[PDB]
Amino acid sequence: EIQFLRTDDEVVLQCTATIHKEQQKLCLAAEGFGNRLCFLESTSNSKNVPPDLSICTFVLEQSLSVRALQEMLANHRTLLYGHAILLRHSYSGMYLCCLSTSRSSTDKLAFDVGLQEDTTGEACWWTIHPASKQRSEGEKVRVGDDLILVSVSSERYLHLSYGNGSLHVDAAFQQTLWSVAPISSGSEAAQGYLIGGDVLRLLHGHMDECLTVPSGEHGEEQRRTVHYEGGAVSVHARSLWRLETLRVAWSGSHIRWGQPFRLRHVTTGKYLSLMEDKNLLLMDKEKADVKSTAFTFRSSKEKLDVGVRKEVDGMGTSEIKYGDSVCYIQHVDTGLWLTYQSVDSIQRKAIMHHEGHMDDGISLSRSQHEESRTARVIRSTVFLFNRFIRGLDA
Amino acid sequence: NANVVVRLLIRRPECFGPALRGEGGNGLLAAMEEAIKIAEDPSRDGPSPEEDDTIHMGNAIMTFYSALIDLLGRCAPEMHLIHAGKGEAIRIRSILRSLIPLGDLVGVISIAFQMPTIAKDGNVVEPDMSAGFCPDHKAAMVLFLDRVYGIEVQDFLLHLLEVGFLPDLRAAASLDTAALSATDMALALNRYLCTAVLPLLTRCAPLFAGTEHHASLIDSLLHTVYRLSKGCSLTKAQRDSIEVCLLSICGQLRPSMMQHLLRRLVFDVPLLNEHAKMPLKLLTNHYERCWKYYCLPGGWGNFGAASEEELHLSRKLFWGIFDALSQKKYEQELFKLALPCLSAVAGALPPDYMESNYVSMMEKQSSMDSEGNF
Repeated sequence: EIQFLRTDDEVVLQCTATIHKEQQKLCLAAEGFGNRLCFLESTSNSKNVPPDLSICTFVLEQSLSVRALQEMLANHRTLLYGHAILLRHSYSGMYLCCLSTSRSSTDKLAFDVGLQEDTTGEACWWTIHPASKQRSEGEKVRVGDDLILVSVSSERYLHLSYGNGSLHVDAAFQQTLWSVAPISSGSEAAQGYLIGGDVLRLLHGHMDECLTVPSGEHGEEQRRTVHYEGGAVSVHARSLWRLETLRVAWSGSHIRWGQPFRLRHVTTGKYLSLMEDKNLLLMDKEKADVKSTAFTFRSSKEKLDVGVRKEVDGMGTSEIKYGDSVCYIQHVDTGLWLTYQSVDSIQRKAIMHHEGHMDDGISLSRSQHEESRTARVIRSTVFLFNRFIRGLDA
Repeated sequence: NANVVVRLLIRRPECFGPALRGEGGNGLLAAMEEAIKIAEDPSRDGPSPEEDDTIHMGNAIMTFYSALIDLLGRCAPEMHLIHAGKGEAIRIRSILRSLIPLGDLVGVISIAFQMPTIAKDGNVVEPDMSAGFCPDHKAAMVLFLDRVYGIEVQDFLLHLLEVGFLPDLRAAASLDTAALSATDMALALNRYLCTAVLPLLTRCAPLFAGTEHHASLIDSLLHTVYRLSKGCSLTKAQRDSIEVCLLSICGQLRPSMMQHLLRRLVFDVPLLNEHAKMPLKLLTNHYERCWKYYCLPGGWGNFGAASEEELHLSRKLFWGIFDALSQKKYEQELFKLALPCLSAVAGALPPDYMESNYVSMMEKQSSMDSEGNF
């Protein structure tokens, strides 16, 4: 039974590119604050460079027929080819649109594609059309399909522009095939359980210290080390970690024991990694690979490994529960277990020892959506303001 | 049938020509400018191993682009639907505006023509119209501009006039000589002006109210239109159109600067020729609209009062018309239509008017001139 895309689901629009005779998968991305214009994020080299799907996920608000959309403008449903759909950026909360303003990227008959705050007007609405004759108008849209999107406002296709040296996204009369990948389904999401792509705090077994980086003493290189702190750090944004799965499709699925994932520090935008000297140190996105940045959750420190279980499509089954389940972090390749060094604002350093300590369990707590939004805003604004300061100093 | 055609054309962008395909395009203005040079060059225009033997490639490209623009402008929705706010009409007009920039249309209209000229022997050497730039090309431009982009800004109207229209009317007025009137270029330019350029200015008559500071350009437009009206080769329908346009613009025009055309009026009207119908109608409606400006000492507060130079001119006009009409033989429509003119002039003229002892000295000899009037 092939499952069908439905409204209120989180999806990512990905297009395949053919730069110098190789196929690399590119996902449509946007950033809420600052640049309204959309861009592309590469997902082919996930083993070498992590993909940032938090800015690529979109939600299917409403699927309406063309005449229903016209009547509404004059004033859980399965998507059908030829319907008018509304896409909201999950992070920003703003909707995709045709900006009606062009960057003049050598295409005079083109419009830039970006995010828009308001839902009124026909700029935000898009029409989905079948790729080939296998599908037809009025048919249900399958999770695995190629789609061409036509803007209602300008009758332009969501187009991948090869003309510029850098790959762009724009509304052009040429058509580009888009494939939809389901990230998560809200209705089938069990409450209180861990889902992929959640910003969360690692509460240590004492229930009063969190895994965090040093405070913002203006030393960016000093921010890289990882340790335990207790007190207000549990309320600050410097102890927020996002669990990113190694898979693009069905990333927002219930996390099972032993499933590899990457832990990203939201404030610094850096991934937790195990250096060869057994000491944890945050790496950059460019050099964050699967070899060092892969981690798993184990129910117990018992050495019988789960072997290999193939990832299953769909939302999956909920195993790890928030606030009560006890988890032990183990590096995938080295097999080391995360523990506190206990060397003596506790500032108790955390290292990985394959034997480990006895109270190495870590509970999981959800950060609020407001807290995650604010932390991402802080990271983006720090980056922009640092660039501005460097330019002014130059 | 218009929405379907527009959608098919936008789905197949190659139908718009290499200039407007978008990818590696130069624009409509650049395409027409390059077609100019193609027409100038013999090798690129012709095969080189009139029209049936030699297709003029520059004119072919020009006509293709003009036809595309004309078709799109005709595909533009009616203005009543846009006033009603119909979404499809709004969308179609927006698509057309995105397809064709306004600046390109203004530039193509600004492209000048090559006038026919007399030769040493006295023969009018006539450029081949089928070889180069023709007035119909700009006639399509105007239709697109007034059916898609719309002409509703006073500043934009003045800009368009100055850059592209007024030079064409000046060229027509210069070609209005009897020897050069018979030239086919003169006929085509007359058709272009009387069909596309001038009715547009007729429909844009209300916008002409706020032209006080741009007195020179509107005076030039008035004088060129009057000179074109004093043309031998103009057809009956063309004469009707020019009369209607001129009387429409004069009515909305500020009373002040139109004395620069009244000065030619006082010299041309007393002739009482067949050409004098439109002039005297213009006098009738202007004086009936601006009677209180002349008689009442203050006049309209915005308009002001007479400079007494206009008072003297109107005196000369009145008495010349009266004397000519008195010595003129009885013609039915002439005395039916002159009564309102003479009566309106008399009513506008203040009864207490001091006649100026200052006679004018050394008037514009172009005005006293009658063999070409220059």
